[PDB]
Amino acid sequence: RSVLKNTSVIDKIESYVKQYKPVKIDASKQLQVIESFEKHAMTNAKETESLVSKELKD
Amino acid sequence: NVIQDLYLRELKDTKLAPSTLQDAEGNVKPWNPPQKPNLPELELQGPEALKAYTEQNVETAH
Repeated sequence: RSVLKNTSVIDKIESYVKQYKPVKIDASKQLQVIESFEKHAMTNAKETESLVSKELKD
Repeated sequence: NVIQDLYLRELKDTKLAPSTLQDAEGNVKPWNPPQKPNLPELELQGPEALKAYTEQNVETAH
């Protein structure tokens, strides 16, 4: 700011940047899809695991 | 002597000419907003995908 000698715009953009300092708001969308995915995955995983464990001993 | 004459003349008899801040604006890039937060929208919600995926690729692990 002390470089500029036309300074009446550095206060403008300083305050505008610090005003709009949140430039994007948070996203957590992986809490609805991740649990659903995890349920099907877990089910299938466990099914495979138990099935093959049984077969090994058979 | 001549130094004094020059000093006197220069300082006194003319100074800066007009020059407006408004005219300056044209020659500089002005501040503009960072429009859009740019929210991402949830993808693959529900077991619609899951049923599709379980069924769709049946290729077993080898």
